Amino acid sequence: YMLDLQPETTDLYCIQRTPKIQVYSRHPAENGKSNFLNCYVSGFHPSDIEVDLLKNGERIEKVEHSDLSFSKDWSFYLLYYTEFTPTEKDEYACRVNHVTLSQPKIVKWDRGSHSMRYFFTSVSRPGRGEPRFIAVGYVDDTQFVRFDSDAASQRMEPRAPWIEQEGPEYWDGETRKVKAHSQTLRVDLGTLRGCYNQSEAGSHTVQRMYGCDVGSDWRFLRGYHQYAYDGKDYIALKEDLRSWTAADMAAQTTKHKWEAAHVAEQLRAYLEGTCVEWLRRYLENGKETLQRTDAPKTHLRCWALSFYPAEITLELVETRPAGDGTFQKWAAVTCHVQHEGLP
Amino acid sequence: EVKLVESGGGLVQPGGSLRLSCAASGSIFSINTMGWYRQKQRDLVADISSGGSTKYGDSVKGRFTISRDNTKNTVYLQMNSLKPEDTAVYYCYGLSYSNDDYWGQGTQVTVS
Repeated sequence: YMLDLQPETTDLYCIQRTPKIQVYSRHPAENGKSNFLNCYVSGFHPSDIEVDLLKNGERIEKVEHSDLSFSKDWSFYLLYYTEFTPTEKDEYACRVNHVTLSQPKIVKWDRGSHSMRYFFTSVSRPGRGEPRFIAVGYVDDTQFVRFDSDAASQRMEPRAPWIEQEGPEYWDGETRKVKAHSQTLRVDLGTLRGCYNQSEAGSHTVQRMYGCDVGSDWRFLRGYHQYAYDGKDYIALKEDLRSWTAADMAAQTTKHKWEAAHVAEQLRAYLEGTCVEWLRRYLENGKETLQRTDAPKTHLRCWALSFYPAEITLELVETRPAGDGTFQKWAAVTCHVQHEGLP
Repeated sequence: EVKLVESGGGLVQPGGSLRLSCAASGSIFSINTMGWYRQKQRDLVADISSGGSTKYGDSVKGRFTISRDNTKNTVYLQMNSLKPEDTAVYYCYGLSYSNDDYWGQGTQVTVS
């Protein structure tokens, strides 16, 4: 359940990172057994990236990918995947191209607290049309809704089984609100271009994130509402949800207009009230999925596989999604393990 | 191990054409996909597998055509309707059947 504010409420008035790449299978590799080949890219900025899955020196045709999301430091991450049956001879790899790379990089395949978060990304495409807008919603480490301006439906779409229950009134409202979020970010891109005296031909990125945390008693803990321009902090709500943090003089002008209009009070009402109310509904409707704990199957490199949630403690490689709701991790040098699903 | 011999670049007037060629050395069982990128980063122009599966960059679709002579492990890039924005160094590349990439020195292409 997204924020529902009027158009003029969140309108603005006034560092490239190279991707980390991981290639792996969802399950342990077994000849003749259907599996999924994954290429997890993360920690990169800007969002434009070209990812290919290679089989025996040629591109794999039907490759799907996850919806664009980003981490607390505003860097993006994506999962590229495809179904495959590995055999003895076949060799697989991932090729990644990005503005930070002088040439495409190839990586071979070596064979009870809760939260609700919404992530919004809008990237300007001068001349090539309206900005590319992608919105995703999370409950804990599970994506459940999405919106892509380039997709055909022009609707908010389900990405979890427990959200498909919701009726047309729900989807109409979320579709209406996410389109308003997009309209806000499009205007903000044009506004921010002028405030920084930037050329109309350059591509720029606007990012918005907000959500709420609850404890094991499902009572409100903390709320967030943050905003970034080109991967850098612009304006954010402080932990108390009544005052703002601005980065530079352009964001300080926005801060004053929002303080006079009492924008923080409207966001506080959503984050402390509406956000927790629908998070509780989601945790109930998806209890079989969201309230489960999956213990890590364990097997100097320490392995941990097929666990949920992603929080875990073990060269340390980033925790990665398996593509089926579970996660993976390994660490290289006794090995210490800590997870919520294991006594 | 693998050597990529490039040829076919140079100067051309707007609307003119050019045919790049890239020949791979070594055994024919050593290179699968062959193609071109063009110049910080380099962008995909066109490539083709041994079986003939082609892929084109968005900014050259319709104008550029890649083809292959499997009997000689050599690919050709027919560049039609060239524009000043096509001016770049075009780098030939090849992928082994174990996903090892090989890169040529590149050929400058300039459009008046």
